[PDB]
Amino acid sequence: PVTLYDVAEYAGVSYQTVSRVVNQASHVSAKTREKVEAAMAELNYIPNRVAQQLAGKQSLLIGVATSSLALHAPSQIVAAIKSRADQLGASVVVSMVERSGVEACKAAVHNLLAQRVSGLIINYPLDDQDAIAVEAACTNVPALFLTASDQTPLNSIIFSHEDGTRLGVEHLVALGHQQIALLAGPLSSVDARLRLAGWHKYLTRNQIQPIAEREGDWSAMSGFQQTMQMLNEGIVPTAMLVANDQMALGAMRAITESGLRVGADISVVGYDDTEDSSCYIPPLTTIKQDFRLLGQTSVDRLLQLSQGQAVKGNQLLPVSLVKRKTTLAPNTQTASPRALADSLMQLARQVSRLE
Amino acid sequence: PVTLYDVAEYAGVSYQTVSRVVNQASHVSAKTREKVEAAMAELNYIPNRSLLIGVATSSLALHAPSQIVAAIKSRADQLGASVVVSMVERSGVEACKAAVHNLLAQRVSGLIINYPLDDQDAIAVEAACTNVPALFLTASDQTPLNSIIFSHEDGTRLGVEHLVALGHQQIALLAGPLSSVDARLRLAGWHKYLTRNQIQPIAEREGDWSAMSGFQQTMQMLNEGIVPTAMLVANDQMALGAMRAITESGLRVGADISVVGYDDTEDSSCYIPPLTTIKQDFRLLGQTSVDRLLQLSQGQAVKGNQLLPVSLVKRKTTLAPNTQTASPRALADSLMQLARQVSRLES
Amino acid sequence: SLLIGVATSSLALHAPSQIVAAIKSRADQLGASVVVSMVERSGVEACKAAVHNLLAQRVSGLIINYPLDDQDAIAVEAACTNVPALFLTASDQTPLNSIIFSHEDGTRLGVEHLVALGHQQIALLAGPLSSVDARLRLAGWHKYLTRNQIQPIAEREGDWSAMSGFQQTMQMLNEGIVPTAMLVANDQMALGAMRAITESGLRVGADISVVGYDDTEDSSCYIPPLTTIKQDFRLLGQTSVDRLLQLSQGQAVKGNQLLPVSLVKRKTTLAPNTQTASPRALADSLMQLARQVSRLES
Amino acid sequence: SLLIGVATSSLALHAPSQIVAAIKSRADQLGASVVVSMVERSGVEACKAAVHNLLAQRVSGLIINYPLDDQDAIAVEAACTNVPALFLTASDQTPLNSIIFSHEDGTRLGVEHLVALGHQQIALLAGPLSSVDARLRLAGWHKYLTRNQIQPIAEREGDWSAMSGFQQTMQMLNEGIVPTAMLVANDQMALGAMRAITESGLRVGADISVVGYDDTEDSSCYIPPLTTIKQDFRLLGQTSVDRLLQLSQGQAVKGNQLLPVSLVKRKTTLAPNTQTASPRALADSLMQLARQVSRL
Repeated sequence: PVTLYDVAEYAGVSYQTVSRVVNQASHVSAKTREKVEAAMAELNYIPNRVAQQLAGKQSLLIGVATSSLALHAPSQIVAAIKSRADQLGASVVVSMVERSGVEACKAAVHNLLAQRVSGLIINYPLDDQDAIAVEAACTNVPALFLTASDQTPLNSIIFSHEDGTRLGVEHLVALGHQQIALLAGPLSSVDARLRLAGWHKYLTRNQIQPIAEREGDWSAMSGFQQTMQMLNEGIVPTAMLVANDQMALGAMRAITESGLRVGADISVVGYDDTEDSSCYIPPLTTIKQDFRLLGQTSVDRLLQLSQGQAVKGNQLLPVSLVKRKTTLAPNTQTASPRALADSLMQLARQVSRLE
Repeated sequence: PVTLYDVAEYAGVSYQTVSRVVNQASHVSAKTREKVEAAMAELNYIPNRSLLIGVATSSLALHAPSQIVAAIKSRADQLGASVVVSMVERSGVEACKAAVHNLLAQRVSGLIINYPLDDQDAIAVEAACTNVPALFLTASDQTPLNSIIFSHEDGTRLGVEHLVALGHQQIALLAGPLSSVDARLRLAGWHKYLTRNQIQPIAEREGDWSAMSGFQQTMQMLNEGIVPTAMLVANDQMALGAMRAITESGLRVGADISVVGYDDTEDSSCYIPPLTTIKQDFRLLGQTSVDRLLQLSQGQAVKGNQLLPVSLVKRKTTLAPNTQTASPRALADSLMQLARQVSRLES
Repeated sequence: SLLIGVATSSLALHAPSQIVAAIKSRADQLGASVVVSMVERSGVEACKAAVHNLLAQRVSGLIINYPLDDQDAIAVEAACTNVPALFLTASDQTPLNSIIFSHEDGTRLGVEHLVALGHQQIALLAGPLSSVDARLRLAGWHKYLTRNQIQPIAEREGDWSAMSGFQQTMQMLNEGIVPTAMLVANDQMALGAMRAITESGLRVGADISVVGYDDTEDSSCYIPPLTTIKQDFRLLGQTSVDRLLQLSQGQAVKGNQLLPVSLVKRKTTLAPNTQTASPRALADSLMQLARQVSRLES
Repeated sequence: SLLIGVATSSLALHAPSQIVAAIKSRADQLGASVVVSMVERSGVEACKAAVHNLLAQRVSGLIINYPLDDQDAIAVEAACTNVPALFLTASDQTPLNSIIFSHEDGTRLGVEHLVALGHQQIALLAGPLSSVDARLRLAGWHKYLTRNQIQPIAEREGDWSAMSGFQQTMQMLNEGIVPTAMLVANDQMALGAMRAITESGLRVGADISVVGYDDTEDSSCYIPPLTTIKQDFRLLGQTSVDRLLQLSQGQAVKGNQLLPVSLVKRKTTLAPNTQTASPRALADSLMQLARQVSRL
C-alpha cells in the first residue's frame, strides 16, 4: 500500500515515533507531531485496525440512543453524558432517533451494536411493554434506560413522576384551590400519560376532579391555543397544572391576553424548571428536573454495570417544587362592570383622537 | 413554502425537466440546467436528492449548538455519512485546538467547527487542521477560509431600521458577552447602522446570553434612571429577561419600551407580549454545512466564505414611542382584551 | 383463513364508509379478508340479493351493515342458511346476533339535556320515515318527552341531507311555529336547521337551541359549535370483526350487543329567555368595533 | 370475466369513498367485479404493496386511487408489470394512463374570481404539504396570483380537517395579518376558517371573502353558504371504469385525461370592504357600550 515505513523515511522519523502518533499524544515532543501528521495526510495513510486505533490502554465505549438533539431535555442529558464520559476516559457514540416509536428505536440500537459498543444508554421515551422489546434487542450488552416505564424490572434511572405530580397538586390544594384544569402533553407520549395519571391519582386523594383537561404537543403555542380554547368555552379554573414549562408559557399568555392575571386570578404550575422559567412574566412555579444530573449519573452507573456490580435495579431521582410567582391562593374577585366601562371610555377617547 | 411545480411554471420548463435536474447529470445540456438551478435558488426550494465527518462544538446544553448538530447528524445520515462529535468545554482556542486534535486522531475525512472564534484564532485552528477540509460555522464575513454564517450585517440593520422607522431616538443596546465573537459583531453592526441614522445609543450593556442576565442588566440600567424607548438585544433569551425587568419596573413592553430580539426561538412567539426578533434558521445552517462539506471533500465547492439570509419578524414588542398616540392596532388589541373580560360578567 | 362478506349501504354515505373502512382495516390486522357487496337500494329483496351473492362467493361469515326493521332482519337471517351472520342495524329487542348503538340512550340524553336547561317548546326534525334508524330515533324522542309531560310543538322529516334540514326548518318558521329548541336526527340536518334559523333573523342557542346526532368531525366547527350525540362508527366496525371471528368458532355472544353513546355539550344549547343584551352579546359587539378600529389610519 | 382491482386511500375519507362507491356501482352495471385494497399508510412502499396484493389476486386491470407525485407514480406503474393501470391521482404532465380533475382550472377559477371582485390582499390555506394534492393546489394558486401581479400576504398549512382551518386562521389573525380574501384547499378547512373569522369579530364575505374546494354536500348550508370549486367524484369514479374496460381490450385513450371543474358562486365572496366609519363615530359607539356595560 502506502505503508507506515513510507510515512517515516520521507518525514525523517522512526517507526516507534509514527506508531506512537497513531495512538494518542504521549512521549513524542509536540513539535515532531507536525512532521508526522502532515506526512500521513499528504500520502492518505490511515489505520488498520480502526478499532485497533481504539485498542488501549483500555476502553469503555458507550452508545446512546436518543431523541432529537433539537429538543431541549435530550440535549441536556447527552451533553452531560458526553461530558462526564470524558472525565472518565470513555467515549460516547450517539445515534439519534428521528421518530417514531419502537421499530425506530430498535433500529437505532441495532446500529450502535454494529459499532461494537460495550454499553447502552437509552434516552428515548418508551412504555414498559416496548422497553422490554428493546431490552431484548440489546442481546448480552448492558443497557441502562433513562425513560421508562410502566415499576419496570430492568436497569433504569428516571425522575419520580409520582413525586412531581404529587408536589404540584399538594401545592395548590394547600393554597386552597378546588377548581383546577390540567394541560397535558400529547397522549401518544408516555411521559405525558404518566404525568397525567399522576395528577388524577393525587387530585382524587384530595376529593377533587379536574374541571377541564386538555392536550398540547409540548410547544408553547399549543399551550396558548388550548388554554384560549378553554377560556372561550367559558371554563375558567383558578389553577392549572401544566405538563411542561413551555406549554405553561403559552397558557400564561392565553390568560394574560384574556384579560386575566396569572397567579392572582389563575395560578399556574409548570414542569422541568428550564433556564428561562425564572424570567417568565411572572416567574413560574414549577417542578425541577435536573437533567444534567440524570445524564452524569447514568454514566457512573453504566460503567459499574459493565463491570458486573451495580444496582442491576431500577433507580429514582428526586425532584422538587420551585415556588415562584404564578402560585397564589384563589381569587374570583375581578373588576366590576363600572370599572370596565371606565376603561372602555378611556379607549373611546383615544380612538376619537385618531384619523 | 415553494414546491416543485412553482420552480417550473415561473422558470418556463416541465416537471419531467425540474425532476431530471434534482437527480443528476443524466442527459442534461448544462445550458438548460441554468434556467432551473437559478429558479430553485431564486425562490428558495430545497429538493430531496466512506465519508466520516468530525464536529467540534460548543456544549449541546446550549440551544443553538444543539439545533445545528441535530441538523448535521440528521442530514449526514440521509447522505450515508457518519458524524463524530467532540464537545468543547470550555473557553478559548487551546480548548478548541485540542478538540480538533482528537477528531484528527479518529481519522475523520472532514471538519465542521461549530465553536465561536474571532478571525485571528480561527486561522490558528485552521493551521491545526493540517491537510483536512475544514468548514467553520462561526467566524466573521471578512475571513479567507471556508465558512458559513448568517448575515450579521443584515440582522443588525433590520432591527435598527425597524425602530428608527417607528421613530425611536432613545435607544439602549444589550449585547452578549464580549468574549464572544458573535456578540461583538452584533454590537459593531448596531453601532454602524445607528451611526448611519445620526443616533448614538443612550446606554449599552453586556449579558451572558442567559435571560437572568438580561433581567439583571436591564434592572440595573433602569435603576440608574436610564430609561430608553427601545432596546436592541443580542438574543431572545436576554430579551425575555429585559421584558421582565421592564414589566416589573412598572412599565409596558412595546407601548413604553419597545424591544427587539435575535434568533427567533420556538418560544418567542409566545413571550408576553410576543417578541419582535430576527430570524436565524439553525436547522438550515446545520444541514447546509454538510452538503457543503461533502463537496469540499471532493475538491470543488465554494472554497469561499458564505452568508445566509435572515429576516425581521414583526410582533408585539415594537411600537412607536409613547410620545405618539397609540396606533389603531394597539387600541384594537386593548379593546379585544376588554371584550373578553366583559363576556365573563353576568351583572 | 377467515373470509368475510359485508352487505352494506352505499359507500357514498358517510357512516357506512366509516364502518367498512374499520372493518377492512381491522380484518387485515387479523389476517382475514373482506369482500364487500354494495346494496344500491332499496329494502329487503335488495338486501336478500346482496347476501345471495356473497354466499355464492363461498364466504365464511357475514356482516350486515344495512338498515332493517326486526321483521325483515329475520327474513334475511333465514337467507343466511347455516352461515354466521352479525347485524349492525336492527333494534335492541332482536333475538339474533347484532351490535348497535343505544338508540334509547341517545334520545334520552338529548331530551334530558334540554328539559334540564328548562325548555318546554320543542320541535323534532327526524330522518326520512322509510328509514328504520329515523323511526327508532323519533320513537325514542317521543318516549322521553312524554316522560317529562311534554308534547313536541312540531315534527318534521328530512332526508338526512343538510339542505332538507334547512328547507323543513324554513317551512316551519314561516308557518309561524317558533320553538325554543330542536332535536335533530343527524348533524347534517342540524347544520341546515342552524342556517335556516340564522337566516331567519334568529340566534342559534340564545333564541333556538339545537341538538344533533352522530358527532361528525365537522360539528366541532359548525357556527356555533354543535351540541350532539357521539357515535363512534370506527369502533362499531372494528368490534364487529372481533365478534364475527368468535362467532365463526361457535363461542361468542350469540347475543345482541349494545354500544354506549354520549352527549357532547357545545354552544348550540342554552336556557330559553336569554334574552337580549347579555354580556356575551355586548362583548361580540365590542369585538366588531375593535376590528373596525384597527382598520383606521394613525 | 373482467375483474378489477382498486388501490385506495382509507374509505374513512370522504372523497375516496365517493369514488369507490361509483366504481363498484358502475362496475356492477357492466357485469365486472371489483376488489378493493385499502392503503394505510403512507407513501409509495405502502402503495407498491397494496398493488402486489391485488396482483396476487389475479385481477385483469388496476385503478389507483391514491395520491402520488409523478416520480412515484412511475415506480408504481413499474410494479404493475403487464397489467393495465389507470391512475386517478397524478399531475396533468404524466405520460401514463390517468384521469384527474383540472388542478390548473380549479386554482385559476378561484383566483380569477377574487381578482375580478378586486381583491389585492390574499392569504392561502393549503393542505398538509406531505400531500401531493395540496402541493399542486398551492403551486396553482401561486402561478395564477403571479399572473395578476399579486403575492399572497400569508400562507399556511392545515391537515384537511376543519379544526386545523380554525387553528391556522386563528393563528394568522392573532399575528395581526388580516387579508381581504382566503383561498382554501378544501371545504372543511374553509369551515374552520369561517368560524375563526366570525369568532374574531369579523364578517365572512363582507370583510374577508373565502373560497373552498370540492363542493361537498354540506357547503351549500355553511353560514354563509360557501363559494367553492366543484369536483364531481361520482363521475370520476364511474368514468374510470368505462375507461379501464376499454384499456383492457387494447383500444382507449392510452392517454392522460382531464375532467372539468366549476366555480360555484355563493355567499362567502364579495368585493373587499371599500368603506370605514370615522373615529368619532366609533368612539361614540364605544361610549354606548360602555354605558350598557356599566349597568350589568
